[PDB]
Amino acid sequence: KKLMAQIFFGPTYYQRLRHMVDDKIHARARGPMQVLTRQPVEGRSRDGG
Amino acid sequence: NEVFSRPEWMILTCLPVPPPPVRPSISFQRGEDDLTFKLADILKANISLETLE
RNA sequence: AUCGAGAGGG
DNA sequence: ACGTCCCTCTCGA
Repeated sequence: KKLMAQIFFGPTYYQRLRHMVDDKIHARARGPMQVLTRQPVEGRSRDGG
Repeated sequence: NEVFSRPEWMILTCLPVPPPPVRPSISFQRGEDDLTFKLADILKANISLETLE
């Protein structure tokens, strides 16, 4: 079917940015443990809370 | 207070030595903790004065 | 690993 | 006198 609304359409220049979800995701349930505070540890890097 | 906070004890005669968990060491062969080094400096600053007097 | 400084992300 | 919450990187004793 057609669309009762027409659509504005052209080639706008876009750009990839440096944020990938797979680079951002992270999970943790028990895991690495700091030594003076005995709590979890900081960041996706060191895989923590 | 008659037991929990005498005033006479805002003067430190004996000193509490906190244990390793307060001031651990980490393998960097090791390497003690800011509060460890400081207390040797106190036990070096004390001794010298122990004998002077 | 620890502290110190630095750029970005909503 | 303390001076918004969290998060991802990168680098010098």
